[PDB]
Amino acid sequence: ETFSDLWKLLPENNPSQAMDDLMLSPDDIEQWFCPLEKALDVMVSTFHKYSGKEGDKFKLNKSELKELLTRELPSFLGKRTDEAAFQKLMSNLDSNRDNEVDFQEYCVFLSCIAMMCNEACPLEKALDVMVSTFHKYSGKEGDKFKLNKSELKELLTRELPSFLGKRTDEAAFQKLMSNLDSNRDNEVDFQEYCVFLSCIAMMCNEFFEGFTSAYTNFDAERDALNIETAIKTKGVDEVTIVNILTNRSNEQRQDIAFAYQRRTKKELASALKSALSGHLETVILGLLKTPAQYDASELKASMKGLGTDEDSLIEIICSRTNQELQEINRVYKEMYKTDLEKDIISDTSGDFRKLMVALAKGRRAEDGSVIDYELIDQDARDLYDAGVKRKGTDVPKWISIMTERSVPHLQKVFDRYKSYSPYDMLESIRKEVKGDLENAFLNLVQCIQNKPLYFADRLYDSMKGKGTRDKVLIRIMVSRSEVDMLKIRSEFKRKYGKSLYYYIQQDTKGDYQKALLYLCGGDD
Ligand SMILES: [Ca+2]
Ligand SMILES: [Ca+2]
Ligand SMILES: [Ca+2]
Ligand SMILES: [Ca+2]
Ligand SMILES: [Ca+2]
Ligand SMILES: [Ca+2]
Ligand SMILES: [Ca+2]
Ligand SMILES: [Ca+2]
Ligand SMILES: [Ca+2]
Ligand SMILES: [Ca+2]
Repeated sequence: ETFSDLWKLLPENNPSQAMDDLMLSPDDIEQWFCPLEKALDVMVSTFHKYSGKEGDKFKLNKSELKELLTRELPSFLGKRTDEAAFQKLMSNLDSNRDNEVDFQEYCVFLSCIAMMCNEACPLEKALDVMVSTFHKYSGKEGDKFKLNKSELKELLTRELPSFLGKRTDEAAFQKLMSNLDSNRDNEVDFQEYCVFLSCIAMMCNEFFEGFTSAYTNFDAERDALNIETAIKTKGVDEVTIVNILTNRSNEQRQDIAFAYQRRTKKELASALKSALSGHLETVILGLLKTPAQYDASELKASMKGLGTDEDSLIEIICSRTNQELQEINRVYKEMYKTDLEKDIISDTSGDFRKLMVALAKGRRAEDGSVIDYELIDQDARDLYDAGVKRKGTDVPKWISIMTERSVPHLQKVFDRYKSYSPYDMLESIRKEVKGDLENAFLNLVQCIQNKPLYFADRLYDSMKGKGTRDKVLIRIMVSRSEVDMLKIRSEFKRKYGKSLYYYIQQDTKGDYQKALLYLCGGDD
């Protein structure tokens, strides 16, 4: 019973030392292809098991860290989860202030937990193993539970043997003993033990991180070969195609497509299109397309035809950011030899055309450091004066203020608008506009206020009725699996009482269900 003393007990966190003190040949560890070594491997792999789910593959976001704490660290229970004290713990783990926990502060956190208890399940087991290994030698010769130089040498020899080079002249061993002797007591305290384990883990990470990031046994040629045999089997092994494809990053899928094409001179996309059936074909082909390529193809689909798919166009042009939109524009010009803006102008008209065009330019101001309070208030009052206060609506003013301002500024703008208008921004949109413009504005504002909640809503909408709107469900499951899918699951389960996993289960069956569930990631 102690989560209440977990966001606080974490001191001033203060690799050079790792590879400098007792350097191990970079060629030695690169030509490099035991309970404590198993524990270190578990500690290092658990981090990447979550850091690579979304965004930066090497740092944890709040969602990823919450998932990790919940899955791998149920040892502490208390009042289940929280949101203020957990935010405090996330901010105390963030020594860099990048709003993300990287591997170094993750190691700081693990060291702090280990010092605490020094008085799934894998990682808890690794912590118990660290404590047990340290105190088996500490409580031997010399001070009780204080590593004496002799017992330190024994523990370093027959507990972590892999990291010791082939030759360990007594001079280098004593040099390492001295380097470890930070507190200058001639022995080793449990804190020095934890800092040494942190240095080893960070070395292992630098090996993993950067190059040879296939340390997760990722071989693109192996996957290409397995899926080629899965195509070339009786009735097609769709299970293996899914199990593999839908469990690699978009980049890993690019590498696998390249490997397949080099091995068979047939593009993986074409092979799986000619060898796949229906919605599973749609999921897989969307998963093969790179993000920008997928989005550009979806925009084209929504526009290419007699009419227009307002809903999908709206979703994509209102949920994509400036960088995403620039990449999408250029990929569009490549793929279809025409500008996305040109097709947007040719397929829509009026204020809806204006709003779509404006948003698609990806020229929204970037999130600034200063809060422009006077501008927040001026913009809220301008929105009120142009919409609810008057007869009619000044659509150009709304367009300007909602496409050009940043997102946090606009969130403040909306909370201020709530101070002048009795109807909030969504309600005011419903009251002042109609049709495609109204739907676009509702989407834009939902994206500006809470994008994971927005996608959780679109998913509930796709799955609540008779059957499914597989197009939308699939596009959200594909496009948000490596971005904010964890927060999407969080909001979905907050609002609708059941996990997105559960609604996927209930609405789709078969291998298509399994592909969607994999892209989901798990329950809740
Ligand atoms: Ca991440
Ligand atoms: Ca950080
Ligand atoms: Ca001792
Ligand atoms: Ca010392
Ligand atoms: Ca089959
Ligand atoms: Ca087909
Ligand atoms: Ca059209
Ligand atoms: Ca239409
Ligand atoms: Ca009006
Ligand atoms: Ca349904």
